[PDB]
Amino acid sequence: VDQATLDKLEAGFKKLQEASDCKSLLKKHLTKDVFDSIKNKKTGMGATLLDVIQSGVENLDSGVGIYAPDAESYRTFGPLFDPIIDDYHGGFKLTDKHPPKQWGDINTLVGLDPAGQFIISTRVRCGRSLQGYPFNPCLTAEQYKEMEEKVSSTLSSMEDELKGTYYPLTGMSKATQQQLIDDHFLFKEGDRFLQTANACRYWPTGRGIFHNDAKTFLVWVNEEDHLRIISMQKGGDLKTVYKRLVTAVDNIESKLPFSHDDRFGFLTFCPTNLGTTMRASVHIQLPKLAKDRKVLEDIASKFNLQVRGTRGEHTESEGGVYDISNKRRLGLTEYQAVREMQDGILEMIKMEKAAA
Ligand SMILES: Nc1ncnc2c1ncn2[C@@H]1O[C@H](COP(=O)(O)OP(=O)(O)O)[C@@H](O)[C@H]1O
Ligand SMILES: NC(=[NH2+])NCCC[C@H](N)C(=O)O
Ligand SMILES: [Mg+2]
Repeated sequence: VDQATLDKLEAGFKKLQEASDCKSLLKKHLTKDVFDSIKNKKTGMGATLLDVIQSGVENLDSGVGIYAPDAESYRTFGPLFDPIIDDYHGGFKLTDKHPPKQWGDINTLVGLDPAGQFIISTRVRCGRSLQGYPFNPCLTAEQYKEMEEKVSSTLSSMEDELKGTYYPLTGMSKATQQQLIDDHFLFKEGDRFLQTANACRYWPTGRGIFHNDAKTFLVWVNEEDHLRIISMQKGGDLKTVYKRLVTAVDNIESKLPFSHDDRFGFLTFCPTNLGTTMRASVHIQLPKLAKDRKVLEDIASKFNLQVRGTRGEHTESEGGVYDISNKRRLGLTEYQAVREMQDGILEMIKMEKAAA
Protein backbone atom coordinates (compact mmCIF):
# COMPACT_ATOMS: atom_id res chain seq x y z
CA VAL A 1 0.00 0.00 0.00
CA ASP A 2 1.46 3.38 -1.11
CA GLN A 3 1.87 6.32 1.33
CA ALA A 4 -0.86 8.37 -0.31
CA THR A 5 -3.41 5.74 0.60
CA LEU A 6 -1.93 5.31 4.10
CA ASP A 7 -2.25 9.05 4.72
CA LYS A 8 -5.90 8.95 3.64
CA LEU A 9 -6.48 5.96 5.92
CA GLU A 10 -4.89 7.72 8.90
CA ALA A 11 -6.98 10.81 8.18
CA GLY A 12 -10.09 8.63 7.92
CA PHE A 13 -9.43 6.87 11.21
CA LYS A 14 -9.06 10.20 13.04
CA LYS A 15 -12.38 11.42 11.59
CA LEU A 16 -14.12 8.29 12.93
CA GLN A 17 -12.57 8.74 16.39
CA GLU A 18 -13.51 12.40 16.60
CA ALA A 19 -17.03 11.99 15.23
CA SER A 20 -18.91 11.46 18.50
CA ASP A 21 -22.33 11.73 16.76
CA CYS A 22 -21.34 8.64 14.73
CA LYS A 23 -22.97 5.36 15.77
CA SER A 24 -21.92 2.97 12.98
CA LEU A 25 -20.58 -0.59 13.45
CA LEU A 26 -17.48 0.70 11.67
CA LYS A 27 -16.76 3.22 14.41
CA LYS A 28 -17.53 0.63 17.09
CA HIS A 29 -15.27 -2.10 15.77
CA LEU A 30 -12.38 -0.31 14.01
CA THR A 31 -10.13 0.10 17.04
CA LYS A 32 -6.55 1.30 16.77
CA ASP A 33 -5.47 -2.30 17.46
CA VAL A 34 -7.55 -3.60 14.56
CA PHE A 35 -6.61 -0.67 12.27
CA ASP A 36 -2.86 -1.02 12.78
CA SER A 37 -2.89 -4.74 12.01
CA ILE A 38 -4.75 -4.51 8.66
CA LYS A 39 -4.00 -1.01 7.31
CA ASN A 40 -1.06 -2.20 5.19
CA LYS A 41 -2.73 -5.22 3.61
CA LYS A 42 -3.85 -5.46 0.00
CA THR A 43 -5.93 -8.08 -1.80
CA GLY A 44 -5.05 -9.82 -5.07
CA MET A 45 -7.00 -7.27 -7.11
CA GLY A 46 -5.52 -4.34 -5.27
CA ALA A 47 -8.36 -3.50 -2.87
CA THR A 48 -7.07 -1.69 0.22
CA LEU A 49 -8.66 -0.85 3.59
CA LEU A 50 -9.65 2.51 2.10
CA ASP A 51 -11.86 0.77 -0.45
CA VAL A 52 -13.56 -1.05 2.40
CA ILE A 53 -14.28 1.87 4.78
CA GLN A 54 -14.55 5.03 2.67
CA SER A 55 -18.39 5.01 2.45
CA GLY A 56 -18.58 4.86 6.25
CA VAL A 57 -16.05 7.64 6.65
CA GLU A 58 -17.84 9.93 4.19
CA ASN A 59 -21.32 9.22 5.51
CA LEU A 60 -21.17 9.40 9.25
CA ASP A 61 -24.94 8.62 9.45
CA SER A 62 -24.01 5.06 8.25
CA GLY A 63 -25.33 2.18 10.34
CA VAL A 64 -22.70 -0.30 9.14
CA GLY A 65 -20.28 1.69 6.98
CA ILE A 66 -18.15 -0.94 5.20
CA TYR A 67 -18.35 -2.95 1.94
CA ALA A 68 -16.31 -5.78 0.42
CA PRO A 69 -14.66 -4.68 -2.83
CA ASP A 70 -13.88 -8.34 -3.73
CA ALA A 71 -14.43 -11.77 -2.11
CA GLU A 72 -10.90 -12.00 -0.75
CA SER A 73 -11.53 -8.85 1.31
CA TYR A 74 -13.67 -10.79 3.78
CA ARG A 75 -10.54 -12.73 4.80
CA THR A 76 -7.76 -10.18 4.18
CA PHE A 77 -9.60 -7.69 6.34
CA GLY A 78 -11.00 -10.36 8.63
CA PRO A 79 -10.15 -8.54 11.89
CA LEU A 80 -12.66 -5.80 10.88
CA PHE A 81 -15.29 -7.87 9.10
CA ASP A 82 -15.54 -10.68 11.66
CA PRO A 83 -16.63 -8.60 14.69
CA ILE A 84 -19.04 -6.51 12.58
CA ILE A 85 -20.54 -9.68 11.18
CA ASP A 86 -20.87 -11.16 14.69
CA ASP A 87 -22.51 -7.95 16.00
CA TYR A 88 -24.98 -7.37 13.16
CA HIS A 89 -26.18 -10.99 12.74
CA GLY A 90 -26.65 -11.67 16.45
CA GLY A 91 -23.77 -13.96 17.24
CA PHE A 92 -21.43 -15.52 14.74
CA LYS A 93 -18.19 -16.67 16.32
CA LEU A 94 -14.87 -17.19 14.58
CA THR A 95 -15.60 -20.92 14.81
CA ASP A 96 -19.12 -20.70 13.39
CA LYS A 97 -20.06 -21.55 9.83
CA HIS A 98 -23.24 -20.76 7.99
CA PRO A 99 -25.54 -23.78 7.66
CA PRO A 100 -26.23 -25.43 4.27
CA LYS A 101 -29.10 -24.00 2.20
CA GLN A 102 -32.49 -25.12 3.57
CA TRP A 103 -35.74 -23.60 2.25
CA GLY A 104 -37.68 -25.77 4.68
CA ASP A 105 -41.31 -26.94 4.67
CA ILE A 106 -43.24 -24.17 2.92
CA ASN A 107 -46.55 -25.58 4.06
CA THR A 108 -45.70 -24.68 7.64
CA LEU A 109 -45.78 -20.95 6.73
CA VAL A 110 -48.99 -18.97 7.21
CA GLY A 111 -50.96 -16.09 5.73
CA LEU A 112 -50.22 -13.14 7.93
CA ASP A 113 -53.34 -10.98 8.28
CA PRO A 114 -56.33 -12.69 6.60
CA ALA A 115 -58.68 -9.77 7.37
CA GLY A 116 -56.28 -7.40 5.60
CA GLN A 117 -56.35 -4.96 8.51
CA PHE A 118 -52.62 -4.25 8.85
CA ILE A 119 -50.42 -5.62 6.05
CA ILE A 120 -50.37 -3.80 2.70
CA SER A 121 -47.84 -5.95 0.83
CA THR A 122 -45.33 -8.77 1.38
CA ARG A 123 -41.92 -9.06 -0.28
CA VAL A 124 -39.10 -11.56 -0.02
CA ARG A 125 -35.71 -11.02 -1.72
CA CYS A 126 -32.35 -12.78 -1.94
CA GLY A 127 -29.02 -11.65 -3.40
CA ARG A 128 -26.52 -13.56 -5.44
CA SER A 129 -23.04 -12.91 -6.78
CA LEU A 130 -21.79 -14.50 -10.01
CA GLN A 131 -18.77 -16.80 -9.79
CA GLY A 132 -15.71 -15.30 -11.46
CA TYR A 133 -16.56 -11.60 -11.00
CA PRO A 134 -15.69 -9.13 -8.27
CA PHE A 135 -18.07 -6.77 -6.52
CA ASN A 136 -19.02 -3.28 -7.80
CA PRO A 137 -15.87 -1.27 -6.99
CA CYS A 138 -13.63 -3.60 -8.93
CA LEU A 139 -15.80 -4.10 -12.04
CA THR A 140 -14.98 -2.61 -15.48
CA ALA A 141 -17.65 -1.30 -17.86
CA GLU A 142 -17.01 -4.37 -20.05
CA GLN A 143 -17.74 -6.67 -17.16
CA TYR A 144 -21.00 -4.92 -16.25
CA LYS A 145 -22.18 -5.47 -19.85
CA GLU A 146 -20.96 -9.05 -19.97
CA MET A 147 -22.84 -9.90 -16.77
CA GLU A 148 -25.93 -8.12 -18.00
CA GLU A 149 -25.85 -10.21 -21.18
CA LYS A 150 -25.35 -13.49 -19.28
CA VAL A 151 -28.15 -12.78 -16.83
CA SER A 152 -30.69 -11.44 -19.36
CA SER A 153 -30.11 -14.45 -21.64
CA THR A 154 -30.67 -16.81 -18.70
CA LEU A 155 -33.81 -15.06 -17.56
CA SER A 156 -35.27 -15.24 -21.07
CA SER A 157 -35.67 -19.00 -20.47
CA MET A 158 -37.98 -18.56 -17.47
CA GLU A 159 -41.43 -20.01 -18.04
CA ASP A 160 -45.02 -19.94 -16.92
CA GLU A 161 -45.59 -17.69 -13.94
CA LEU A 162 -42.00 -16.51 -14.11
CA LYS A 163 -41.90 -15.67 -17.86
CA GLY A 164 -41.00 -12.04 -18.26
CA THR A 165 -39.13 -9.24 -20.02
CA TYR A 166 -35.80 -7.56 -19.34
CA TYR A 167 -35.72 -3.75 -19.36
CA PRO A 168 -32.29 -2.14 -19.36
CA LEU A 169 -32.09 1.12 -17.48
CA THR A 170 -30.28 2.72 -20.39
CA GLY A 171 -33.40 2.28 -22.57
CA MET A 172 -35.83 3.56 -19.96
CA SER A 173 -37.55 6.93 -20.08
CA LYS A 174 -37.36 9.11 -16.99
CA ALA A 175 -41.13 8.77 -16.62
CA THR A 176 -41.08 4.96 -16.69
CA GLN A 177 -38.11 4.78 -14.30
CA GLN A 178 -39.76 7.09 -11.79
CA GLN A 179 -43.08 5.22 -11.88
CA LEU A 180 -41.43 1.85 -11.23
CA ILE A 181 -39.52 3.34 -8.31
CA ASP A 182 -42.60 5.01 -6.84
CA ASP A 183 -44.51 1.73 -7.08
CA HIS A 184 -41.71 -0.06 -5.13
CA PHE A 185 -40.53 -2.28 -7.96
CA LEU A 186 -37.28 -0.71 -9.15
CA PHE A 187 -34.16 0.34 -7.17
CA LYS A 188 -33.51 4.03 -6.71
CA GLU A 189 -30.75 5.82 -8.54
CA GLY A 190 -28.03 7.89 -6.86
CA ASP A 191 -27.71 6.20 -3.42
CA ARG A 192 -25.02 8.26 -1.59
CA PHE A 193 -23.84 5.27 0.49
CA LEU A 194 -23.23 3.23 -2.67
CA GLN A 195 -21.80 6.12 -4.63
CA THR A 196 -19.12 6.79 -2.07
CA ALA A 197 -18.26 3.06 -2.02
CA ASN A 198 -17.43 3.46 -5.74
CA ALA A 199 -20.30 1.11 -6.44
CA CYS A 200 -22.11 3.14 -9.14
CA ARG A 201 -19.43 3.58 -11.69
CA TYR A 202 -20.50 3.74 -15.37
CA TRP A 203 -24.16 4.15 -14.33
CA PRO A 204 -26.51 3.09 -15.92
CA THR A 205 -24.46 0.71 -18.07
CA GLY A 206 -25.23 -2.92 -17.34
CA ARG A 207 -28.12 -2.10 -14.89
CA GLY A 208 -31.71 -3.17 -15.47
CA ILE A 209 -34.78 -4.94 -14.18
CA PHE A 210 -36.50 -8.14 -15.28
CA HIS A 211 -40.11 -8.73 -14.33
CA ASN A 212 -43.15 -10.85 -15.17
CA ASP A 213 -46.35 -9.16 -16.40
CA ALA A 214 -48.01 -9.10 -12.95
CA LYS A 215 -44.80 -7.72 -11.38
CA THR A 216 -44.90 -10.46 -8.74
CA PHE A 217 -41.47 -11.70 -9.72
CA LEU A 218 -38.59 -9.36 -10.38
CA VAL A 219 -34.89 -9.46 -10.79
CA TRP A 220 -32.55 -6.48 -10.33
CA VAL A 221 -29.35 -6.60 -12.32
CA ASN A 222 -26.13 -4.90 -11.12
CA GLU A 223 -27.42 -2.59 -8.38
CA GLU A 224 -25.90 -3.37 -4.96
CA ASP A 225 -25.34 -7.05 -5.75
CA HIS A 226 -24.95 -8.71 -9.11
CA LEU A 227 -28.47 -10.14 -8.78
CA ARG A 228 -31.34 -9.42 -6.43
CA ILE A 229 -34.20 -11.90 -6.89
CA ILE A 230 -37.56 -10.62 -5.64
CA SER A 231 -41.03 -12.05 -5.05
CA MET A 232 -43.76 -9.58 -3.90
CA GLN A 233 -47.53 -8.93 -3.97
CA LYS A 234 -50.27 -7.04 -2.17
CA GLY A 235 -51.67 -8.66 0.98
CA GLY A 236 -50.09 -11.06 3.50
CA ASP A 237 -49.82 -14.41 1.79
CA LEU A 238 -46.23 -15.12 2.77
CA LYS A 239 -46.56 -18.80 1.86
CA THR A 240 -47.29 -17.96 -1.82
CA VAL A 241 -44.66 -15.18 -1.96
CA TYR A 242 -41.99 -17.45 -0.53
CA LYS A 243 -42.89 -20.45 -2.67
CA ARG A 244 -42.51 -18.30 -5.83
CA LEU A 245 -39.08 -17.12 -4.69
CA VAL A 246 -37.87 -20.67 -3.96
CA THR A 247 -39.00 -21.86 -7.36
CA ALA A 248 -37.26 -18.95 -9.11
CA VAL A 249 -33.99 -19.23 -7.19
CA ASP A 250 -33.68 -23.02 -7.60
CA ASN A 251 -34.31 -22.57 -11.29
CA ILE A 252 -31.76 -19.78 -11.78
CA GLU A 253 -29.10 -21.59 -9.68
CA SER A 254 -29.08 -24.51 -12.05
CA LYS A 255 -28.16 -22.08 -14.88
CA LEU A 256 -25.79 -19.56 -13.27
CA PRO A 257 -22.90 -20.41 -10.93
CA PHE A 258 -23.03 -18.28 -7.77
CA SER A 259 -20.28 -17.56 -5.24
CA HIS A 260 -20.71 -19.59 -2.06
CA ASP A 261 -18.35 -19.70 0.91
CA ASP A 262 -17.94 -22.51 3.41
CA ARG A 263 -18.04 -20.10 6.33
CA PHE A 264 -20.17 -17.16 5.07
CA GLY A 265 -22.66 -18.92 2.79
CA PHE A 266 -23.65 -16.88 -0.29
CA LEU A 267 -21.30 -13.90 -0.78
CA THR A 268 -22.63 -10.39 -1.18
CA PHE A 269 -21.22 -6.87 -1.43
CA CYS A 270 -22.37 -5.72 2.09
CA PRO A 271 -21.73 -8.09 5.07
CA THR A 272 -25.31 -7.58 6.34
CA ASN A 273 -26.48 -9.58 3.33
CA LEU A 274 -24.27 -12.70 3.73
CA GLY A 275 -25.41 -16.29 4.41
CA THR A 276 -29.03 -16.66 3.34
CA THR A 277 -28.98 -13.12 1.84
CA MET A 278 -32.71 -13.15 2.71
CA ARG A 279 -34.77 -10.06 3.54
CA ALA A 280 -38.50 -10.92 4.06
CA SER A 281 -40.53 -7.77 4.66
CA VAL A 282 -44.04 -6.40 5.04
CA HIS A 283 -45.34 -2.92 4.46
CA ILE A 284 -47.51 -2.64 7.52
CA GLN A 285 -49.60 -0.05 9.37
CA LEU A 286 -49.52 -0.24 13.16
CA PRO A 287 -51.19 3.00 14.15
CA LYS A 288 -51.05 2.61 17.90
CA LEU A 289 -47.54 1.16 18.20
CA ALA A 290 -46.06 3.47 15.59
CA LYS A 291 -47.09 6.67 17.33
CA ASP A 292 -43.42 6.95 18.17
CA ARG A 293 -40.89 5.52 15.69
CA LYS A 294 -38.52 4.97 18.61
CA VAL A 295 -40.88 2.72 20.59
CA LEU A 296 -41.70 0.88 17.36
CA GLU A 297 -38.00 0.25 16.73
CA ASP A 298 -37.53 -0.90 20.32
CA ILE A 299 -40.33 -3.43 20.05
CA ALA A 300 -39.10 -4.59 16.65
CA SER A 301 -35.59 -5.22 17.92
CA LYS A 302 -36.91 -7.55 20.63
CA PHE A 303 -38.05 -9.87 17.81
CA ASN A 304 -34.86 -9.41 15.77
CA LEU A 305 -36.71 -7.22 13.26
CA GLN A 306 -35.51 -4.06 11.58
CA VAL A 307 -37.63 -1.03 10.68
CA ARG A 308 -37.23 0.95 7.39
CA GLY A 309 -39.23 3.79 5.77
CA THR A 310 -41.83 3.35 3.03
CA ARG A 311 -39.37 3.86 0.14
CA GLY A 312 -36.72 1.65 1.67
CA GLU A 313 -33.76 2.08 4.00
CA HIS A 314 -32.80 5.66 4.92
CA THR A 315 -36.31 6.94 4.11
CA GLU A 316 -39.21 8.15 6.23
CA SER A 317 -42.57 6.56 6.80
CA GLU A 318 -45.26 7.87 4.49
CA GLY A 319 -48.76 7.68 5.89
CA GLY A 320 -47.66 5.51 8.79
CA VAL A 321 -46.55 2.69 6.47
CA TYR A 322 -43.39 0.93 7.73
CA ASP A 323 -41.15 -1.69 6.21
CA ILE A 324 -40.49 -4.34 8.84
CA SER A 325 -38.25 -7.29 8.07
CA ASN A 326 -35.89 -9.87 9.55
CA LYS A 327 -32.58 -8.22 10.49
CA ARG A 328 -30.42 -11.36 10.61
CA ARG A 329 -29.33 -13.21 7.46
CA LEU A 330 -26.19 -15.20 8.41
CA GLY A 331 -26.01 -18.07 10.89
CA LEU A 332 -29.56 -19.31 10.39
CA THR A 333 -31.24 -21.13 7.47
CA GLU A 334 -33.49 -19.53 4.84
CA TYR A 335 -36.47 -21.15 6.59
CA GLN A 336 -35.39 -19.79 9.97
CA ALA A 337 -35.00 -16.28 8.50
CA VAL A 338 -38.46 -16.19 6.97
CA ARG A 339 -39.84 -17.71 10.20
CA GLU A 340 -38.20 -14.99 12.30
CA MET A 341 -40.10 -12.40 10.24
CA GLN A 342 -43.39 -14.31 10.32
CA ASP A 343 -43.29 -15.03 14.05
CA GLY A 344 -42.22 -11.48 14.91
CA ILE A 345 -44.86 -9.80 12.77
CA LEU A 346 -47.51 -12.03 14.29
CA GLU A 347 -46.41 -10.91 17.78
CA MET A 348 -46.31 -7.27 16.73
CA ILE A 349 -49.87 -7.53 15.43
CA LYS A 350 -50.93 -9.08 18.75
CA MET A 351 -49.32 -6.13 20.58
CA GLU A 352 -50.98 -3.60 18.29
CA LYS A 353 -54.32 -5.21 19.10
CA ALA A 354 -53.79 -4.85 22.86
CA ALA A 355 -52.27 -1.36 22.64
CA ALA A 356 -54.12 1.57 24.15
N1 LIG B 1 -43.09 -5.44 1.78
C1 LIG B 1 -42.85 -4.56 0.78
N2 LIG B 1 -43.80 -4.18 -0.08
C2 LIG B 1 -43.61 -3.30 -1.09
N3 LIG B 1 -42.41 -2.75 -1.30
C3 LIG B 1 -41.35 -3.05 -0.50
C4 LIG B 1 -41.50 -3.99 0.60
N4 LIG B 1 -40.31 -4.12 1.22
C5 LIG B 1 -39.42 -3.29 0.57
N5 LIG B 1 -40.07 -2.69 -0.45
C6 LIG B 1 -39.48 -1.77 -1.44
O1 LIG B 1 -38.30 -2.37 -1.93
C7 LIG B 1 -37.45 -1.32 -2.42
C8 LIG B 1 -36.03 -1.53 -1.92
O2 LIG B 1 -35.90 -1.11 -0.54
P1 LIG B 1 -34.53 -1.44 0.19
O3 LIG B 1 -34.76 -0.94 1.60
O4 LIG B 1 -33.29 -0.93 -0.59
O5 LIG B 1 -34.54 -3.05 0.20
P2 LIG B 1 -33.59 -4.18 -0.44
O6 LIG B 1 -32.96 -4.91 0.71
O7 LIG B 1 -34.44 -5.06 -1.33
O8 LIG B 1 -32.56 -3.55 -1.37
C9 LIG B 1 -38.06 -0.01 -2.00
O9 LIG B 1 -38.80 0.58 -3.09
C10 LIG B 1 -39.08 -0.42 -0.93
O10 LIG B 1 -40.19 0.44 -0.91
N1 LIG C 1 -27.99 -2.19 1.51
C1 LIG C 1 -27.25 -2.26 2.61
N2 LIG C 1 -26.10 -2.94 2.59
N3 LIG C 1 -27.64 -1.58 3.70
C2 LIG C 1 -26.89 -1.54 4.96
C3 LIG C 1 -25.72 -0.61 4.84
C4 LIG C 1 -26.08 0.73 4.21
C5 LIG C 1 -25.09 1.85 4.55
N4 LIG C 1 -23.79 1.58 3.97
C6 LIG C 1 -24.97 2.02 6.06
O1 LIG C 1 -23.89 1.82 6.63
O2 LIG C 1 -25.96 2.36 6.71
MG1 LIG D 1 -31.56 -1.79 -1.36
